[PDB]
Amino acid sequence: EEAELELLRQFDLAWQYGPCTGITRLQRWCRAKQMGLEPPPEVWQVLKTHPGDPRFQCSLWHLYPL
Amino acid sequence: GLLAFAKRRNCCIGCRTVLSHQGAVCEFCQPRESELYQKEVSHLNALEERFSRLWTQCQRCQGSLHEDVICTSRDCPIFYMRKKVRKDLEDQEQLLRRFGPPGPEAW
Amino acid sequence: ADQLYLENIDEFVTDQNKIVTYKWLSYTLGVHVNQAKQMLYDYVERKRKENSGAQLHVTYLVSGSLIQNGHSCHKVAVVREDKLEAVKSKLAVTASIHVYSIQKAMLKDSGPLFNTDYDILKSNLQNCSKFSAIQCAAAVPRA
Amino acid sequence: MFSEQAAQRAHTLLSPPSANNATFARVPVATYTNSSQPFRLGERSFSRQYAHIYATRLIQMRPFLENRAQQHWGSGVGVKKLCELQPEEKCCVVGTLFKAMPLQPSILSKYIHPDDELVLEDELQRIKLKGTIDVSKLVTGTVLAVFGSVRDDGKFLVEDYCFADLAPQKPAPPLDTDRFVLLVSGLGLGGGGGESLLGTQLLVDVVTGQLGDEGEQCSAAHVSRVILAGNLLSHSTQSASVEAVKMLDEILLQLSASVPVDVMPGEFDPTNYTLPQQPLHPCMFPLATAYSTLQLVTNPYQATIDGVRFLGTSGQNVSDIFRYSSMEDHLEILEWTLRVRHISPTAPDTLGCYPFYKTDPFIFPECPHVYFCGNTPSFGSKIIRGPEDQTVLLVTVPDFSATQTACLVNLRSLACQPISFSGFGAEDDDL
Ligand code: SF4
Ligand SMILES: [Zn+2]
Repeated sequence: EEAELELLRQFDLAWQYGPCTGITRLQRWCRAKQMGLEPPPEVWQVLKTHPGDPRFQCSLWHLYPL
Repeated sequence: GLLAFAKRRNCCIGCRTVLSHQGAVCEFCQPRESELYQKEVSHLNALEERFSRLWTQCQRCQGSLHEDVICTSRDCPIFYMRKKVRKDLEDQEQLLRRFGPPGPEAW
Repeated sequence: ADQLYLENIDEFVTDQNKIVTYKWLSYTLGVHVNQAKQMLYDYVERKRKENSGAQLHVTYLVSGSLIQNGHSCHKVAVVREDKLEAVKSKLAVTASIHVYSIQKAMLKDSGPLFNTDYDILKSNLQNCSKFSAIQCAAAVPRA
Repeated sequence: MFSEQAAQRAHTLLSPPSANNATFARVPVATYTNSSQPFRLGERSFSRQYAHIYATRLIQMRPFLENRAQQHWGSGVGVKKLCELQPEEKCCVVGTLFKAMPLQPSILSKYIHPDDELVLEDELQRIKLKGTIDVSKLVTGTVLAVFGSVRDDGKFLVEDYCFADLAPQKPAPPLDTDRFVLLVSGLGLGGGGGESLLGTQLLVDVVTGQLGDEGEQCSAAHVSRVILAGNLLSHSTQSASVEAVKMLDEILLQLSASVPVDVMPGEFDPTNYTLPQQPLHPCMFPLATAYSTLQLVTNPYQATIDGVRFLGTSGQNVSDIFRYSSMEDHLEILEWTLRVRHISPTAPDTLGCYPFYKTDPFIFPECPHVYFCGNTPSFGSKIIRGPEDQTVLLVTVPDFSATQTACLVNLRSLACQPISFSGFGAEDDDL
């Protein structure tokens, strides 16, 4: 923790995985894996050792009335 | 306080009588149901047409068609008029699921 | 036999002053459709050979192929009593001729010939494939 | 085809009554498979934005255009991203169009104007385009490859450009005895004349087996299916619609007695507005839901009818392209839609759709044998060829309320013949 919260914030702004501020984080991870762009096997291995926490399993701007 | 402990049943679409069970029509107004389905699908149809004209206008005012919109401009009518149609559509879509589905989906 | 439907048609047409299509004369007398067309042709041939000056008007149906500009279309028309042979000579191939209706006093357009068939359908709604030449098998009331 | 066989016998009906009259049987429909499952939407969550659709469109359409620009301009390839371009160097770019037209209405008849620009756009930035390219034939939303160089004013000079093209197509088995399929569109129940009423009556009377001699009754018994394609209730003004569903229920009852029927929603029909239109609810048809020969589908319809695979719409993509382009011929617009590998490229920018996010479903994944359209103002049909062994029959279905014309498609020779109905009107040739 506090290092796992920057890896996800770095996965969320890389443009080669998609334009993602409307959906979940694991849905975008599996969308890129289907098309197989290059999802890395570390943004998966922190979404498995946690429960349904809203500060891991949510996009950066999931507040913010946009 | 007490206002939160509501729901779990909805009132008749025809004559507004609260009752047990989830079916949309009332037993006295059960006959007239094709007309009551006809009514309100022309409302869902007009909310669908308003969602799409607004959420693609932000893409042309922003410049790009491939990246997210971030513009909370308080002097634009576009902002917060694009926020309420999501909820109107959220509500009007769920009122028509009182009626069954028009077919299967797992075939 | 013959006098039965001959007198029935002679009271339907000339006394009650009605308009008799083949489908009305097959829902009245409970007859097959082709046999009803044959009945109407029998009546018109008898009463047009007897007298030649009756108060009787006919309308027929002509169907068949055509070529307008290269392409082969299929034209189907409900025609009056004056214009039959010209419509028959415009066509290329001929495929169907029978009788459609008879009248007492002449109409102006094809208005009431839909009203009659519609109204006799309106009360007779549990049977339409009853006197039909095609009898499918998978269409029986199930759901 | 049909009217050739309809004269192949003897004529009995200008005769006095007989002992027997012949009857027949409807031909079996021993194979059918609906494969329109990507258009049936079970969950239907809104609250996304329209940027997930363009991104997956580009990501899926990119290798087709790379693989065609290789064999169309030589394997000495120069394909490059829009940011890595050097001034005045020959390269190939793969991107998405955006047409910048004024006179297109904003929130607060054709719409093409003599000045309007094209812009090639990728995920990161844009660039303007001039040179040898058509300014008014192309529409916003087409993905294409292009050849040229970055000039000094920041613009781009285009020499030639290529589209995605036709998809692969497996061959169909041949048939033994010819079966026919009838296509109708746009009855317009609610307004539109009285000659349309007798035309609709004569059409259902021919197909059900009530009209004509043993030739017509032998030939209409071979018609295996009936497809009704959109715009069933033409409406004069919304703000009438309740009394029209009763008559549509009666007509679908009189057709569900003999044939199998497939019914599709249209521009005015009681469904949603976005483009994968969902099927009609059965609670508006009391009478016709007794039989299991009536079926209700939606907008984009695929099927496999006796080996031959069909795909069609009710004519909402073709008229949308007709609004914001310069092409007039509807058969040409249908073939162009086939050429860019997308059923409706102008969506969403001027034709609304659902906000998908996993995969864009309007990209052709295979090639259909038949491909029809909806409510077009006149009949037309054609056969086109692919680069490989790919042949496609293209039909435009007319509109019944004006022309009173339907189409017969043979399933063994694969040809289409028009059928027209016309009762006599107020006609007197002595004036
Ligand atoms: S909310 Fe209004 S100002 Fe902001 S991008 Fe949309 S249209 Fe433009
Ligand atoms: Zn009630």
